[PDB]
Amino acid sequence: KTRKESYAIYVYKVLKQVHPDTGISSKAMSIMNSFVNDVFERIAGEASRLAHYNKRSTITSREIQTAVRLLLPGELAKHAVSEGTKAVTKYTSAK
Amino acid sequence: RKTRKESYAIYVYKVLKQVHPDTGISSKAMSIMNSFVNDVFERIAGEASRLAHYNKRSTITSREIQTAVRLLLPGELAKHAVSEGTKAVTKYTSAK
Amino acid sequence: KKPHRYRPGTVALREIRRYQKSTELLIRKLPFQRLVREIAQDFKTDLRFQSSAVMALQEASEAYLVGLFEDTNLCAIHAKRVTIMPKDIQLARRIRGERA
Amino acid sequence: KPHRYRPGTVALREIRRYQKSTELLIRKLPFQRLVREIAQDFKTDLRFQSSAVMALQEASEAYLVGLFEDTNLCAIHAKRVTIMPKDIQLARRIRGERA
Amino acid sequence: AKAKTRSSRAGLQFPVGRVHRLLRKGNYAERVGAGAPVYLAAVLEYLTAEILELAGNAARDNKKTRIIPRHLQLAVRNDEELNKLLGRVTIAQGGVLPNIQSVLLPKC
Amino acid sequence: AKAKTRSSRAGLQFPVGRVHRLLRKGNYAERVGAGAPVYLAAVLEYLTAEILELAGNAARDNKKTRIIPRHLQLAVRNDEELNKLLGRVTIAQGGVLPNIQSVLLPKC
Amino acid sequence: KVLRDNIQGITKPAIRRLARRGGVKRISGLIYEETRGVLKVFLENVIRDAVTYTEHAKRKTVTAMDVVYALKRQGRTLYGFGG
Amino acid sequence: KRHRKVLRDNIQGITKPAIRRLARRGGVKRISGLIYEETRGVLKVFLENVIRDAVTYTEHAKRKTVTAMDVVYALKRQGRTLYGFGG
DNA sequence: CAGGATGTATATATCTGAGACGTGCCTGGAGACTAGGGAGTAATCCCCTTGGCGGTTTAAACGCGGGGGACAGCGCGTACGTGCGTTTTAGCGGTGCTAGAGCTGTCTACGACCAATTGAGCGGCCTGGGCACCGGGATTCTCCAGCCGCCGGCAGC
DNA sequence: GCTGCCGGCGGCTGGAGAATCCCGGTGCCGAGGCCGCTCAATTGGTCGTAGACAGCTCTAGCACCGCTTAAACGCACGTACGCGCTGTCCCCCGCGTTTAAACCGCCAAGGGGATTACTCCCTAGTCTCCAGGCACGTCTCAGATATATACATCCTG
Repeated sequence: KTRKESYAIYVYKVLKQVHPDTGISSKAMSIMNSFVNDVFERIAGEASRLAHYNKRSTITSREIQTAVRLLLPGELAKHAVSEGTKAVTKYTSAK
Repeated sequence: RKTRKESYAIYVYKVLKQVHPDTGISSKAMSIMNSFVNDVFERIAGEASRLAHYNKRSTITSREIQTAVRLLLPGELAKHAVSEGTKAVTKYTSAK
Repeated sequence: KKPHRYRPGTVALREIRRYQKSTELLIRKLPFQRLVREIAQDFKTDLRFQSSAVMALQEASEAYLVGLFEDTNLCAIHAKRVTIMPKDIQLARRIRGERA
Repeated sequence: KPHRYRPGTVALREIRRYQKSTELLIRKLPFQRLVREIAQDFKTDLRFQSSAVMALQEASEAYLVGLFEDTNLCAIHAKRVTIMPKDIQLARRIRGERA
Repeated sequence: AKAKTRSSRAGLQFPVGRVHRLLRKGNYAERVGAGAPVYLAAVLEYLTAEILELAGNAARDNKKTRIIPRHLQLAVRNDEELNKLLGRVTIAQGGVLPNIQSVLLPKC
Repeated sequence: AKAKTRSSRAGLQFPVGRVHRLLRKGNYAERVGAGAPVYLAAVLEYLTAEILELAGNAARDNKKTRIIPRHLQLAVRNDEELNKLLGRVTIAQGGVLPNIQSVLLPKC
Repeated sequence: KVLRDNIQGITKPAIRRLARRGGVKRISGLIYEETRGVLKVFLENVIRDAVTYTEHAKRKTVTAMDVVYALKRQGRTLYGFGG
Repeated sequence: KRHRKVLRDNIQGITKPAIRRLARRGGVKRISGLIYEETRGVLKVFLENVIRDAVTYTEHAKRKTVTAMDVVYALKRQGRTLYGFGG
């Protein structure tokens, strides 16, 4: 009992979407679980502080956008915003 | 003549007069003291809240603050601070 | 008689003594402000700078350079020399973890 | 008669050999004994999990390798080939750990 | 009826609902918007896909089929942009990048 | 009935109410206890008193009557333990501690 | 003599005074460009974050709190201008 | 005879060839003889710093066992976070 | 300055079998479907403080020129860290063994939340006068270059 | 032997250029009284985290020994170390002079900041059913082993 959450399935799917013929070991999956868990907090804390900085109360895509701009170094962030915008511009079009 | 602000000037000055009853303080030093107090408060509160969530609790109590103090101040400050905090809180609960 | 000229390496120690008690800035304000305004043009055009931020950045960059120079002097003295060279700066920035 | 390599030849081979492997270099039992000896002074009658033991071992491994890298850099700076304690306390003080 | 997952509508492979729950229960803010979990999930997907593709290529270069922490280390340490992001982290069972100073090498 | 401040009952010179309100509005957690503000105020008072005394000694040393940022820097950098506490903070108008390497000095 | 790039505005005696405050005795003839490059790099690495902070708030001025906040992000705090 | 088997002089258990192998992994050519104590000292102090936080975490947790979570936790506190142990 | 012999590396043949990959089950939390009311949003106006301008002036930067001592190079004594053989000693392992500490479930009760009143703590705005600023001038304080008495070799016998 | 003789040697003298102290006049700006308002202190009830007890039980420290492999000891020796001589040319350090920052004042106006009416987006509440975690269950093809050849040294002539 006492089910524990994890990101195993989605990491496996993402691996399959780029390399459909490559497997993964046990530790090599917990490593990516820990990396995702680290990045989640590293972005969310910055976004939360940035929202509090202007005496606001709600988290919107704009502060997350600024957090992405600050954290990811340079060219990588240059890509990310685009997909981020992509990832929302469909969703608002068809809820 | 509006938008009043807040700071720790009065309490710092009051503490100063209880240590050196013949000494003053300039404005820049007072602002530095204010900034240092704010920084230390933010650090300790953040550590205490982090620890409170780390054990999946939902309330911040004196124990969390005490452990956070023990985790930050190196050595002598830690024990002096915990001793004074304990005596102060005992004084508070004893005299409601 | 001959004019009084000091032995080499003494006035340098005099400035070392004098400057280490001073607190004021050692870089002219207008050139630094012009440099900051020029270098901020690339990120966004037609920006305004508050007075306090310029001096804040100034003294921050003063302290950073002072620390870097102190570390470089320590590294140079380690190599049984008395002069500092760019390679000492590069090695210091290697070890502290800034360049790489 | 018997074949003796030029001095410093085996060092180069060990350098390119160990730089490829990934296993630990310190035996587990002495490290566990040292950890247990140290832990007493803080709170006696404790109980240890293994995962903590190899976590500590890995962390110490990484720290020592990182320190040795800077030690080698300081040694090669001084137009030398060996390493001396002075390079070590130079590297530990430039970093600011012992400042 | 006919319930649909938010990830399917957003065209993503990540649990948008899980991220939304984490944001609420993380005490990050008093109130939470709508597109924030979608944006965060997309960013996470992009980063993990990049890392995993690089690791897969590194493993293929070694003539192996699976992925082991050695391949992860060899892929992470070879990208300076990724090196800046993961400068202050270390992975278990990763080894070190083979490098030898030129002075220590023989004369010829 | 007549009202009185919490600090008066706890014998403190720091405001319990303001710190408690900050604990409420600082997003840190959902609920806060009762002894936490008193404890935190006591720690802050201790630290402030120690800093003020250490600065006042140095201020009286150079025959002055009011404290200056230079005096604060001198007091902070001359106590190794407090130096460790404030290891990376830079103080404006603080200068630098006087120190000269032995080698750079003349032969005698 | 008016055409002068602002990077040249950091005069050599200023570098000498900074070095003397550092605690050095002798200086070679090539430090004056390495210092100029390091200064410029460190300047951009802070002004980028500061300017981004200005953009997010829709303002057009780089206030003191912004610059100290961005310095705190980099790991170099500042006392005196508030906080 | 139940517990409290206090040992002494286990720092000497870090043998010389182990340090030689570590240095060879680091990439050095020649090794002096005076580093064998400085390394043993820096490793010891590092262990004290980590174990202090590791122990006080459990002390706050009012338990009697030190898990891996606490070790990784204290390693993250001092900016030495480590992947691969379920963070 | 070109070959031979060597202990290393490289590749390639069999096993071989712990555990990545499905395969089901079932559950609890994520999606579908209801207001509301307060958080942000334009819209407005009213200062204010910042970019900009235009005379002095005066202390700092600059190019020159002179000079001496730190530095990179070269050479030699030398001693200690490396490659290798010979024990032997503690690690690795494999097998049980045991109670201790770790995990989860029930029940109760008390203390933090929230809402409604009331008064005083402090934030603003003058306001007088007192400690730091500044000047010259006397007062010491080290830094240096030459003079002098002494001293230890140095040509002769 | 012993006369000069000569150069250094350190020891001392005193001039010289810098840093320090105090006095005397002058401000600019911390320190305190004032008014009121806005939030913190007083009451009052609730209901649900958190503390206890009361269990179950997975697992970490003890022990036991057989193997064996790497750790400890010694041992020639050459090479990289440390010191010493050395030849400069490149930084140190005053001087004339050339120049731009610093002060000081007067303006315009665009943007920062306080006010206000409102609307529609996310939270508050229920019902529901299907994606994901647990327990297996394997046969994989992933590794693990053993084998066999090219290779780069250090010697030789």
